[PDB]
Amino acid sequence: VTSYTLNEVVPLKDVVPEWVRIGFSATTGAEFAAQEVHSWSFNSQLG
Amino acid sequence: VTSYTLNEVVPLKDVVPEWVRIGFSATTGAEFAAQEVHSWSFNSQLG
Amino acid sequence: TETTSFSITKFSPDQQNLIFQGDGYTTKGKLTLTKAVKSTVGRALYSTPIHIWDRDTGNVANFVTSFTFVIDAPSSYNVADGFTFFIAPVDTKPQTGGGYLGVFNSKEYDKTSQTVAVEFDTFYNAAWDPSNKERHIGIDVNSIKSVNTKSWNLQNGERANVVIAFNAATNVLTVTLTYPN
Amino acid sequence: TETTSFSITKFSPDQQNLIFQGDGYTTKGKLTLTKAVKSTVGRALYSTPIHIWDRDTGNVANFVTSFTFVIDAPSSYNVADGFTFFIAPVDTKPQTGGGYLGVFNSKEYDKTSQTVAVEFDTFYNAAWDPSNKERHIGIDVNSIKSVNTKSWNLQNGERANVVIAFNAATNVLTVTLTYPN
Ligand SMILES: [Ca+2]
Ligand SMILES: [Ca+2]
Ligand SMILES: [Mn+2]
Ligand SMILES: [Mn+2]
Repeated sequence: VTSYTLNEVVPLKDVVPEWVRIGFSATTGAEFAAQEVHSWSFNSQLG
Repeated sequence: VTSYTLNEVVPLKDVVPEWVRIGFSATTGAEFAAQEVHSWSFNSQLG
Repeated sequence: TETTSFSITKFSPDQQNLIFQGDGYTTKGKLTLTKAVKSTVGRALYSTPIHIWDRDTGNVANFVTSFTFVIDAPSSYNVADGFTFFIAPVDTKPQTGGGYLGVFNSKEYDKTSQTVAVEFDTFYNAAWDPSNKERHIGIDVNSIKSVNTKSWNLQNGERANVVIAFNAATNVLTVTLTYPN
Repeated sequence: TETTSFSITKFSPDQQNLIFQGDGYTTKGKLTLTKAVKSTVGRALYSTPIHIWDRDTGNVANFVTSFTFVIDAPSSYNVADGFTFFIAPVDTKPQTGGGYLGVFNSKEYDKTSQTVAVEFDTFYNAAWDPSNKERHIGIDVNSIKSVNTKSWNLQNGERANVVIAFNAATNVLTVTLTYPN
């Protein structure tokens, strides 16, 4: 198994609106590659 | 506690489309009342 | 596999994951479908399309919904028309008002309606309602004329708790309504 | 209290609870954001708006997402530009492509962006990427220049499992990426 972990403090209330959409993006340029997602799970709790 | 329960077989596959919206409806006529919902929760599991 | 859950125990005056139709709005922590005004309709859909069966596999979803509602009428003998939980195609908008509860247009079986509703029907429509004239819980499939009804005693201004559960194994839809007293 | 939860382990040709943008689409059980073609963008958003903080309470949401993705490039030395998980306003549209990854427009702090992204960035852009020139995980806040980066070795064609988690009490965003070998 190989893993990588990164953390950062982000003050979300100061950066994003109260309501949001979540999503994936990918791009290619001159060099390129296929970018695919096989599964996606999500949970949040406000209050 | 006063409770009421009702059961019926509904063949969902033959009545509604694969994708649906869920929601609430209320109407008044010449007689009338306020209709209101205080909390709502929902879970669905396909496959 | 594909699952979806959500709980709102308390409604924002700006609830961007709900679609409001007619009078429906949020005030004061709650979802109001109608004021105590007459000849009116309100609806509120959850915004996201639900994947209820899969043509691929012919799998069908298990689902359960829980909600708390209050009907507040001027008097035990002045109350109309009632309230539903329904399931419908993604593009659904209000159908006929009054006894048809904003969800159906006919007492005859309409398979173009593609709507199952659970009704909490507070007013006797002689054209289709159970003859006993009692208020009642009904299961409605493509018609305002229920395929099964249970007699229900309205407790005016009291919160009712409802659970509605559908067992895909069995195609049994189960409704429970409870009052505290 | 609001919560929201969902799980997709296989994508339908007709995934009605996603919004596709650019070359985004579903094929074979999977969500394809780009194929291996030059100068293209794909995004896919979950269709429901999420309530992430409340102006009223000043509460902020805890959340966790996890997903599996694959990057499939013609070799180890022909790969660009990379892949994000992002959080953005409800009406978000694709932004500049190429090394701005469809989500941002400049390396300068742009408080109108209101977008947080976690990038898996496969191409050194000399103007903003870490100078060691390696491939890397970054936390991006209103800018293509990450606030924090971790060097990461792309395993071409392999499935990575990502979890991203946000603790509201702490305002810490954690990202972990795991490969099987
Ligand atoms: Ca009636
Ligand atoms: Ca880059
Ligand atoms: Mn009836
Ligand atoms: Mn970068």
